[PDB]
Amino acid sequence: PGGVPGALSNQPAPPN
Amino acid sequence: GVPGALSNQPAPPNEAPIATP
Amino acid sequence: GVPGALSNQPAPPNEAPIATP
Amino acid sequence: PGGVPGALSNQPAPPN
Amino acid sequence: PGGVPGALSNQPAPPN
Amino acid sequence: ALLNIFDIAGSALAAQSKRLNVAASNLANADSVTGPDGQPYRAKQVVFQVDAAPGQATGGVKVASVIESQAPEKLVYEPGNPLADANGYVKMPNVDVVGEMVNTMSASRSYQANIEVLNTVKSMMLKTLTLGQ
Amino acid sequence: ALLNIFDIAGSALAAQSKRLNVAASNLANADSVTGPDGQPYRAKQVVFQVDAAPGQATGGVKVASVIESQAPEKLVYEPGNPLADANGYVKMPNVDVVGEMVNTMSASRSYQANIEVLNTVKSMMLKTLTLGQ
Amino acid sequence: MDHAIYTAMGAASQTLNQQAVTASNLANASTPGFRAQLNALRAVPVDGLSLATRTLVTASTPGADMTPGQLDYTSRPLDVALQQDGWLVVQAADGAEGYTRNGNIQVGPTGQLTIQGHPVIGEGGPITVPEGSEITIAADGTISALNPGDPPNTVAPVGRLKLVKAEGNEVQRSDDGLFRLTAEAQAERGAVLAADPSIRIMSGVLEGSNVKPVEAMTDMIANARRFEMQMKVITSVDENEGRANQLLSM
Amino acid sequence: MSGVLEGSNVKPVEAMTDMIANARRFEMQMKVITSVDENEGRANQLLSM
Amino acid sequence: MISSLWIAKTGLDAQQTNMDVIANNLANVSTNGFKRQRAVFEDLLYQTIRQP
Repeated sequence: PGGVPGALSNQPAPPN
Repeated sequence: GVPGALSNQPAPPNEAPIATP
Repeated sequence: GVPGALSNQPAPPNEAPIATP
Repeated sequence: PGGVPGALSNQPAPPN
Repeated sequence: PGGVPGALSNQPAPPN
Repeated sequence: ALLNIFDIAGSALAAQSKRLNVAASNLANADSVTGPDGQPYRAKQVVFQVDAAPGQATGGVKVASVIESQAPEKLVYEPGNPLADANGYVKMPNVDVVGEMVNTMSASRSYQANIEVLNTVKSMMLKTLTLGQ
Repeated sequence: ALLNIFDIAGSALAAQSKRLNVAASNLANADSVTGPDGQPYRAKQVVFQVDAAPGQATGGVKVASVIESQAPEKLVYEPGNPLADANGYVKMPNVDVVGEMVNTMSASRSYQANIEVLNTVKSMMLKTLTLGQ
Repeated sequence: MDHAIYTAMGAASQTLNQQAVTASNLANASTPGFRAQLNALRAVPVDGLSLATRTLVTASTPGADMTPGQLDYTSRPLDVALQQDGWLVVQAADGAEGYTRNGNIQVGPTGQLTIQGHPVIGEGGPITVPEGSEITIAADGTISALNPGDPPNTVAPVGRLKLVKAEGNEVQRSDDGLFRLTAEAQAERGAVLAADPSIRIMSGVLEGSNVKPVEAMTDMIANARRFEMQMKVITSVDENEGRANQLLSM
Repeated sequence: MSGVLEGSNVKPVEAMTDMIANARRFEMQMKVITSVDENEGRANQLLSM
Repeated sequence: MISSLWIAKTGLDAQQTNMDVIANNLANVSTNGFKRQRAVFEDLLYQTIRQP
């Protein structure tokens, strides 16, 4: 429903 | 629909893949 | 203890110790 | 009660 | 009617 | 629903924001070598049209689509790069950095102008509400 | 509590103030070598989520928790440091300076937007009381 | 906000990542047998509804540079340099097998050959040399040991260094700086690389780092300019939002 | 050892790098201070009417 | 310590150490039975930010 609002959610990351 | 309008269904999930499979 | 609510008991005194003990 | 407002209180100090 | 606004329509281009 | 100048200025604000986002994307990846599927990053642009509805060439702007620049991609020499063609040339984006900076500044000032127009019209109609005191 | 929009915008203001505080704390301690426990300072981040418990989809913003980042900490070689590990490496914060600056500016902007929302809602509620003189 | 700031911010942070990679490469400009890391920006387009207008950027290290470096002539019989596309094999930190180019072979008091503290892998497991003996290394890796006091007629082979052949696309730099076979390459070439009899080493020359200075300089100049550009946008968006927030008034 | 004198052990590279980092860290703190000061004005104006 | 002012500082220190070794070798030319020094450098742990 939500997460870290900023840098840590708007950067590309490998999948889980 | 056109941007900024109202739809009956949610937008699809947003994902940015670093490398395509 | 939801933030922004009202509670009968006062808030505990905060402390910022520079070293560990 | 209260103490010095502003810079002096909101600065880390040796424990005493 | 219109086209690309800004950079691609404000430079000298070969006829086509 | 949005009424008149409110609709016009809202459309203008949205399209200027899209233009600035496209400019920022072009300027950020002006040096990217590859995309996710191995193809080069080709510079993107927006296409502006006049809302018009059916019979009114007097409407806001609307972004019909985001086009991809078909200008030939820059070629650099790198025979060791896996993405190099048979001749050893790697494709690199055709972004014009000065053009992107000027486009960002232009989208900014136009955005501000339409904000001012919207504010003035809002004040005008708020004062219209008290006609006859 | 705060009526309706009052509660929504107040929750938004508090959450954005918390986010800006976290960003300022990260910016201040970007070069900290240690904490009181001898552990390196890990970058903190707030968690934003809606609060619409009484059967709604929209209810504002609340900060669920503050979490430390899992991005690998920066290892610097220093064998004389008491905090160095067996290989002589000292752990240093994973703070992204540009990210925290952008977070500060964005938090300020959205905080200001919510201020403008609350002020406008107050105005409208003030005029409402004069309904029919 | 307008998430255009979150695009230029990403472009500014990945530029700092690229600068950190380039500075790390420049710090190791004198490391014996060093392979410079390649850095490249890659564009990822955010998928979803409506004009696909956002495309973020994320750095990327596509392997390393395998171009051989300088060969310094040190008149030492233990320092060896490999032919291009060649690798020496050592035992990694976790008892595994790793590849390197540093030919600074050292002899311990017990007689075991080491490279950077890792044991050297000979035709059959680590190489143990007779204690306190002179060592000569042939062109194909054969090791001759002379025991001091005994005449030079005593020189006899002891063990052969394992020399392997691997391209850039097959090897990946592990976290400790030792190269190891990639998954696809390992699946086809097996777990352990067989020694290539065609590889030739040179004794008395040490290979330096292949950090190209002109490319590094140009990269730093370009990175600084790109960071300043993204910073302009980060300032444009800020002011635009500051003013747009006024519509919420009255 | 007699006949030699030991000088200081101040490293110039470390000091110069530290000074640059200090300057470019302050500037950021001054930016955050300015941002908070600008933010507080609106919030104060909220108290009207 | 922005991870680029530390990495370059490390390189500067390494080059200074190499220069110190070279100066020590040059100053001890006239000594009897002096063995020259040679500086060896190794890169530290590379950090992985995201897996391939």
